[PDB]
Amino acid sequence: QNYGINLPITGSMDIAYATSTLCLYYPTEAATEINDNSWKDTLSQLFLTKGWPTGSVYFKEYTNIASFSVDPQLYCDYNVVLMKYDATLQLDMSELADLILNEWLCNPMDITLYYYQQTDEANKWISMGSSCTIKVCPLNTQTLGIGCLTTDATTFEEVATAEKLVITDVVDGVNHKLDVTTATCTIRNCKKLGPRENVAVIQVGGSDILDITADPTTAPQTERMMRINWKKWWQVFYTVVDYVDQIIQVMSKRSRSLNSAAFYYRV
Amino acid sequence: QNYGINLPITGSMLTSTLCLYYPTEAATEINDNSWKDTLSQLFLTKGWPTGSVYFKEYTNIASFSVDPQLYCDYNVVLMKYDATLQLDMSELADLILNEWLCNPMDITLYYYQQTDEANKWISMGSSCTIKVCPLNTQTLGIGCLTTDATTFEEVATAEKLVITDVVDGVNHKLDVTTATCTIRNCKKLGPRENVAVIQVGGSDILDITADPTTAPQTERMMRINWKKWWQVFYTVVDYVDQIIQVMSKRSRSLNSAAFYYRV
Amino acid sequence: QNYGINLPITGSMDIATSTLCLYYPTEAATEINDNSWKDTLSQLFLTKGWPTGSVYFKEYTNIASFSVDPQLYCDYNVVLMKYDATLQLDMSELADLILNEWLCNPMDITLYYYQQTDEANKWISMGSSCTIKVCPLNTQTLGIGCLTTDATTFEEVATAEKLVITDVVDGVNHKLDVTTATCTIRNCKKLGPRENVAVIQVGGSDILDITADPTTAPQTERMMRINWKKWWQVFYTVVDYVDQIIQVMSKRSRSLNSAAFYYRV
Amino acid sequence: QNYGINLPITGSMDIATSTLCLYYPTEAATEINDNSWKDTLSQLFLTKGWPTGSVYFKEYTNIASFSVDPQLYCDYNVVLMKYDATLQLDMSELADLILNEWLCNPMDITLYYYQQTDEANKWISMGSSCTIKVCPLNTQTLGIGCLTTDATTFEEVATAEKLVITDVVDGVNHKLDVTTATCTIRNCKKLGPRENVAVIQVGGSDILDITADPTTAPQTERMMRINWKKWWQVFYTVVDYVDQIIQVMSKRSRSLNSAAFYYRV
Amino acid sequence: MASLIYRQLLTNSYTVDLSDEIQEIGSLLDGPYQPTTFNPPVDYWMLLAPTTPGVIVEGTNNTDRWLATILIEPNVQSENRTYTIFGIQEQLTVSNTSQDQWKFIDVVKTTANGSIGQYGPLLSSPKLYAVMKHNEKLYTYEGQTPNATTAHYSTTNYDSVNMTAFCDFYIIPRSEESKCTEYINNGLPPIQNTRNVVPLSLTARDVIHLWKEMQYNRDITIRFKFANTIIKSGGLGYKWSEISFKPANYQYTYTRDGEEVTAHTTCSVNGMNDFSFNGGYLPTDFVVSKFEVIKENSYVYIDYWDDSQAFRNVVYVRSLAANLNSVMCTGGSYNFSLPVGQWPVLTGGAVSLHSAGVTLSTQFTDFVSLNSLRFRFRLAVEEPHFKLTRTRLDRLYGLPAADPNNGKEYYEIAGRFSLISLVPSNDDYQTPIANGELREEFNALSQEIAMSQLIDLALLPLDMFSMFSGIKSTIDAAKSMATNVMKKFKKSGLANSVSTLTDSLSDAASSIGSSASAWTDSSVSTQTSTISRRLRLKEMATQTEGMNFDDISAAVLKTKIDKSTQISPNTIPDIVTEASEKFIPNRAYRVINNDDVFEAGIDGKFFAYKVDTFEEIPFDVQKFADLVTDSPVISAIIDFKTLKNLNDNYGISRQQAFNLLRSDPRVLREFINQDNPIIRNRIEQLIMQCRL
Repeated sequence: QNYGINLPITGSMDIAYATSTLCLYYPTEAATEINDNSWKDTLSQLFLTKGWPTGSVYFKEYTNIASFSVDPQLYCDYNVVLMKYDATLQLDMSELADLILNEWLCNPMDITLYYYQQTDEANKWISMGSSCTIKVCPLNTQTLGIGCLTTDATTFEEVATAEKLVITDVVDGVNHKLDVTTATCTIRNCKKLGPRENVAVIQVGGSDILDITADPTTAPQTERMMRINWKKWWQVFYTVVDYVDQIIQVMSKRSRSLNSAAFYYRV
Repeated sequence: QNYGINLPITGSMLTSTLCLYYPTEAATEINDNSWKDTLSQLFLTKGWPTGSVYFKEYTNIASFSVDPQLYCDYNVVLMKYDATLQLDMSELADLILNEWLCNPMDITLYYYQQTDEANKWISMGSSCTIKVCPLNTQTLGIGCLTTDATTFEEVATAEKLVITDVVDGVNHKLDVTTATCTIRNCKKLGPRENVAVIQVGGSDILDITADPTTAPQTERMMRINWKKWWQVFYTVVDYVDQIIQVMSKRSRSLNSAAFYYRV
Repeated sequence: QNYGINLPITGSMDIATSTLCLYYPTEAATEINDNSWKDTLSQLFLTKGWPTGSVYFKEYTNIASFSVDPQLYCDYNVVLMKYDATLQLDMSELADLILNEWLCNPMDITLYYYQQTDEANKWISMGSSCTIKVCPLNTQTLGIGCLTTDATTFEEVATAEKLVITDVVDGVNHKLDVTTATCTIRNCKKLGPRENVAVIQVGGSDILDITADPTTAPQTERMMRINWKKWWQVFYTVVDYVDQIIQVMSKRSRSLNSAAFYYRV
Repeated sequence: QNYGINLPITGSMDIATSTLCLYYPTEAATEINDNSWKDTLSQLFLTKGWPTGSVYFKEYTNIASFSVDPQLYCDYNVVLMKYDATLQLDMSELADLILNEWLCNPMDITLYYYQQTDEANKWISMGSSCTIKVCPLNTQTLGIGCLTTDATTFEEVATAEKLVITDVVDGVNHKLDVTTATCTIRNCKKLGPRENVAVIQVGGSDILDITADPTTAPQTERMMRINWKKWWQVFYTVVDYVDQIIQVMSKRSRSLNSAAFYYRV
Repeated sequence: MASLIYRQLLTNSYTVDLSDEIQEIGSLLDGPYQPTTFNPPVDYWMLLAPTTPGVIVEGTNNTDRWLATILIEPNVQSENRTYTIFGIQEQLTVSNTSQDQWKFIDVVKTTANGSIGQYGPLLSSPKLYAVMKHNEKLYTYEGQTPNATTAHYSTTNYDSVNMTAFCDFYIIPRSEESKCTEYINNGLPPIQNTRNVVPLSLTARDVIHLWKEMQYNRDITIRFKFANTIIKSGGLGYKWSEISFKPANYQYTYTRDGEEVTAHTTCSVNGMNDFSFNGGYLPTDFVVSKFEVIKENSYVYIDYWDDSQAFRNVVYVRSLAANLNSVMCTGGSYNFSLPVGQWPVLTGGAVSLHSAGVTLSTQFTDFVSLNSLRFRFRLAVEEPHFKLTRTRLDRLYGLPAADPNNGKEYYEIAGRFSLISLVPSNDDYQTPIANGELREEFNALSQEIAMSQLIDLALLPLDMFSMFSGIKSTIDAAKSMATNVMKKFKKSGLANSVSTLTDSLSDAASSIGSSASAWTDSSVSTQTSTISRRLRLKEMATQTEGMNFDDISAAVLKTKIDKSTQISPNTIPDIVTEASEKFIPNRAYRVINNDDVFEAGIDGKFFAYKVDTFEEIPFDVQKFADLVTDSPVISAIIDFKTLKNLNDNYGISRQQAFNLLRSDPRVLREFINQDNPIIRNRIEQLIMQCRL
């Protein structure tokens, strides 16, 4: 029960060896296209037939993808979230996939007075809010302007515009000075620690488009991103129901949530 | 009877047909009728006897889905991407890509349920629109009433081919305009390895399994790009070596039909 | 595992419920003149040893319409055909079409030039209006009693028949001309005996021939004859001897679990 | 797997970037009467030895407002709290809330009753306005001293508060009636101490009951008091002895996201 | 031993027949309802039951014929009577010879305004009418009671026929046809058999409706009433026909220490008596057909519903009890209305009510379905006299169905009821107040059971009581728990095997052994495997020594039943039936003959060895078949492989080996204690095979 210091374990390779909650996030389009109010009890009974305890399957609703990405909710044991593919919302889809599929340990920021820099590809700048407009101006070693007049907040270059969520990266090894109206939006300096297997994302419509890591060298279409076709939302609900066990087999309980990591990083 | 299929076996250490399904759009664009002779003679030069290559025509993907009739042993089918027809595209590819065994259903009178992950409901027809309501042990509809039909839940409307699944294990009462469609209970046995699908434009939309978490890409589901159909025809004919190496020939259908009937 | 590679078998010499469909002509339905007869026959079959609701019944408008691609979806089938003194060849064709496995490959009429290989090869044409006209050819593709460009000198072999079986001499090519908008011709090769069905004839005089072979007239045990004046007597007779009928037949060899690459249709 | 907590660790008796937050009230900044004090504090911290961009400043309007959705950002937290002779209960509740770890469960009072398991379960309600009224029951689901279907005679334990900690005697279920439109109630259990935080108060009389235990008030080294007349004296004396503060606490209990409690389902 | 649970399971199974008989008595009428307009669907019957003279029922077409029904009371000779047919008055001739049974007559108009006739002679004492519409023809009851037929007509617009009645009618599907005649030809069915007991508004959709125990002990103050139905016969009011009891409804309010509780109660009576006061045969005299009075062999039921935290947890009941206090009911005067002379007056009549049972019940008011509590009440006769003056009826006791209201608009009953409800508590908090994968889970759970305790339990036999005494049950379903499992068990594979063995044995009273017997009926391997498969049935013959396979199967079934929680009471029979057959396909048996042992395995194993030094012995099938027919048989838990490995690798003594061949529990458990790896391997291999 020594929680803190990692201790090596020992096992065997020949000896024979070897409840929770389920949430679901769905868009308002399905609600407008179902036309049945008591559907929640129907789904609960079906999941009971599948084996899950009744009265323990929660539901959440959101207006749009961009608005849902505003302060997302990890409060669940198995996130299974559906997303409607749009031919013009690709960047928000990618940033949402990045934000709710990896465990991001962040730090506070205050750009009005201080400098900032980055040291690794795990270092990223994440801003969340209702209206975020990022302005970026790199500086030289002697704190002099490079393509921007430091004394003015206009000659900069905008890396984001009219978005609720944004993920930005700059070249490691140089300092930067940031400008944005923090009244309706906040920003954090975050480091990507490890992959969180507590969430699953299933895509409907379109093709494979997601990219979970900013590295161009890899676009890993791992096995926590699925794709199905659809013309009636009831078909999608039934198909999801029929293979809940497979989704459970794919994922597992949140490792950080277990008492084992009570002193590394709580959940 | 058994030369070695599933029984012990000890080892050690020309006249075959080739069909080709093409949409009417290619013929209309190229605007010629002698191209059949040209392709036959090109095949002869490649090394295949003349008259051994059939050619069949389908008006639309929707129409071609109406009870497909295979006409060869080796088969290559062409389809064009559509903006909002990916469901039909993938479902048709899956249907004509795997073997099926179907028991006819008297949907009007009795009730039904599946038995395992390897069960699906297949419906084809000129105009199909299915509505289903789940049941309970008290024979009362859940979110529905067993008598009226309007208050049911839609699964497919005005669709030529519907491949659907429900919660397997509990009975359900279904309803449909039977006089304009047909519903059959089927089980997916295995891979029908004598048919390949070639995509013409798109981004690998096809999924050949209802499993959401698994969606492989086999050796018979490829993609090319097009600007004039003659390019596609020439590329297909020239690289017939790869295509004929990919598929097998021992999967011949015992009769000319897409799926077997009550066997 | 894998099937199809037939490993030799070795036994010894020291040892001791399914679907059943049935067809009938419309004249039988008119002569029956009843509504609940289906329930009566189903209960009779229940008495004889079959489950209730496991004996379906279908119908065909006429011998002509029954000939349009005769499908079968049963593990045990008996077909009842009413004899007519002028459609002898039609009955022979129907028997020879539904009695043996047929393996077909599609054939065009415009691009290619088809021929035949062996005596186990036939041509089958089915459609609403089937008019088949043929013309033999020589090696140099010249004219032999008919010109390729011409089409009014081709010899008829069958006109307006709902079913058409034809065969030409091996070793020579032949060109075709037939309305694709009303008829379909398929190049088919005969596999062997299809035991899934039997044929029972009412009246008649032993007319059917199950092959084009002249020197052989094989009277199969599956071909059986009776006599009738009221259809109910024939129905009772065929129901009574169900055991003999099923014992004569056997499972459809091409429908067993040995299908894998056994040249199933 | 479990990071290896099973196999014991044995040693020998004879063997031989960071972030720091600083929470301050708004009226302190108003009394400072300066616009660039943050830069001066940054320079002083740099002279102490912290890298630039490591010390961050946050603002909270009032004790009532800050307790709504408490947030801890840095790996270290030294909060400055002002004392009022009438807010002892709220200050103690805030200290308990952001001084110990918690694991909570969501609640929905429109369907379910609630109870207590042992003496390590507490009720926490947060929001802009929380009014919590309770009504216990006998061993047969009957209200004692309160009608179970009347929302008037329920006894009150909370009204016009932003941060409320509630506890009742275990072994008996209860019904809750709260204005859920502006509040949310959760069931939590305390897992132990949080060392990521530290509370320093100005004024006061060393009155902070950090536990619900009536018997004892175990004062620790993470809760201290300093006299004050002008806030710059406090700022200087808290940035001068920062090393002792760092030595007192540790940076090995940092949570993943800024939340005083761990949500569950 | 522990196998006895199997033997009893097929033994008392015959009792299910008795229960099944009761089940067929319990195997349902929909109604009655208010006289309204509707469209009763096809495949449904109309069971009408009027009591008041008038136009009974008519089906409107507006294009096809007019159907009218007229009911005629007895004691009326050949005269003319006026009714209101389709709103137009019409006279009809009536001539009746029967004196105690009413008669129905069908009136048919060939079109909307055709001619009028009277036909369709129906005579019945319960006065019941049956009308059906199915398969392009209309059915109506025709023929004298009790056994009759259905008149058939064929007129257009069948499915659009909407028949407006003026009485109480029941709607029944086709499958209950055997019920319908039994409920038509055999008197008025009891009211408790109905679904919607109260004749209030009609609905075509009525449905009869880890944990923690919750106890509710509250108090009730029931206020209930009675209801009379009075009809006047033909003539000029000189005689009546029926003065009967009918269900009543009462909704009121009261106080329960603060709450204005709304209590909804409905009353019914069953098994009443019918005193007959038969007057003179002259047409003009005071004659009463039936006088319904309540006596000791009759009961009154009350259905009670009210909103409360107790009543919102009644859907699942663990225990239920009643401690009511008896209440007296006394009747009042009921004066008849005789136009000439002095009318008779009923006086007296008093009874008492006591509680002798309680269960769940169904009740509806407008469209709200309820799960009510039905309290059964027994009755007692009392002191006050009950007589009919102006006549010769005197010295009778009971309570007449004329005026039991006695002015008071409610009868008070005060008592306390205690019930225990089961509520789904996934944890020890969030307790609600208002109201497949099991195969995989069972197969996965079967890897962690201990061995010594398993053997200990297999030593102690079970019975019909210990099997279900460790599992929680609902009192409503615990009534039929043994019955259902035995009914499903009598159709098990073992049942077919034992029936076939008995039939073959009996047929034998008309191979591989020495002669013909019912057990001698790789070739050696196949024959031995068949012999072993047939010998498996010997475990029901009580001819074994020591422990047997079925004991282990029963023990593991009990353990996994106790540990598991994902099984419903409706699921136990299937699990038991599947487990009693599929468990342990690899069985082994050995028999002993003159210091020699022969053993055969189902899988195809066969061996022979001596008891002294375990030397391999050549196999002789003939002597095996000769001896296994009638000789002791012992389950081969320790087969030859384990025995030989033990004799080689471990220095056992002769007593241990000899007991092992007999499978003595003591030495086997001693080996278990020693934790010998070979015995552990054998036991674990046996245990792992226990799965569906």
